[PDB]
Amino acid sequence: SSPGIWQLDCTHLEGKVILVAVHVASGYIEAEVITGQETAYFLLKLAGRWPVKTVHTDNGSNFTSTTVKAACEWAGIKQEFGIVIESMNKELKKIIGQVRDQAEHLKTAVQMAVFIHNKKRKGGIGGYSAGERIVDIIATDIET
Amino acid sequence: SPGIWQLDCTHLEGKVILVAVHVASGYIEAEVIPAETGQETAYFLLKLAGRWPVKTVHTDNGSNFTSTTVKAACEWAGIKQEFGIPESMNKELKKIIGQVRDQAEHLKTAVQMAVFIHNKKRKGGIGGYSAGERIVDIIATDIET
Ligand SMILES: Cc1ccc2oc(C#Cc3cccc(C(=O)NCCOCCOCCNC(=O)c4cccc(C#Cc5oc6ccc(C)cc6c5CC(=O)O)c4)c3)c(CC(=O)O)c2c1
Repeated sequence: SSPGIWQLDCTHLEGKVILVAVHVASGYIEAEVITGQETAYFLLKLAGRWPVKTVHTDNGSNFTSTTVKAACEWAGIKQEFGIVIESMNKELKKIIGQVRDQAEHLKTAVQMAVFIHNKKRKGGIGGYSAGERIVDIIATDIET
Repeated sequence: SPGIWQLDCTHLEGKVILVAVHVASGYIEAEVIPAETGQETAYFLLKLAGRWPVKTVHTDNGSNFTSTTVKAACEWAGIKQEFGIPESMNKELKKIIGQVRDQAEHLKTAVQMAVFIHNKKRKGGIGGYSAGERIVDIIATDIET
């Protein structure tokens, strides 16, 4: 339920690395091609617009980065180890496939792929998209 | 004022800060972008419209109308561009950056630090809702239809 849990993981394509944050409760994601500085900055930018409370990671890299440790402290985020995404860096890989032609730089193509994911109906028809649903989840938690 | 944004450039430490403002909420998003308005300005908006609903984008100078790349980005993402930007958040954003500038090496971070603060403060102490609170309520509301 919690409106501010996320997962974080990397994924590689065309030699460059793609950091991916997924809001678990909704499936809304954000991504970017990238250091621990980069991730720290990435997280700072993310915490600065969504409720980013706890970040789950599946390896130890992030718990060694000084800046990251400084970012979470500054923004008030709990790193957690432990844990949807492998089912979801493959869709992103799929969508990036259909757009890579449209983009000079890989980095535009990811954001295109991001665009698609958050805008399309999660159900393929009717209901909400992920971008709508994250907003809905958050709206319902403040009025608490 | 559902998906209406306003766009502007601000300057400090010999760098260019692009600033997107959601009109009805005061919600802001910014980034360090080149003097040249073009590819990276188009990239900024693509990411922006991936995060939020973005239908219209106002400006009151011609820079955003000079770039082939920006025109395609708005075309690709379904945005509308309109001249005339009918705000001064740049006044207080620079104040906060000045406040938090010591706590980071890169101006970049300080900016995102200031962005963070501007969008999260109010309902604070009393207040009612911050920009970030306001944008979410506006959007969640509109989706009702
Ligand atoms: C407490 C705490 C917490 C967290 C923290 O974190 C950090 C950090 C950091 C850091 C790390 C390393 C470098 C730098 C840096 O100094 N950084 C300079 C500048 O950085 C800003 C700019 O960054 C580069 C972005 N550049 C682009 O995006 C780009 C470039 C070129 C082209 C394009 C494009 C496009 C595009 O768009 C389109 C849209 C639509 C369509 C149809 C087409 C297109 C196209 C074209 C295409 O089709 O391809 C984009 C900063 C700190 C800092 C500290 O520890 O004290 C910190 C501290």
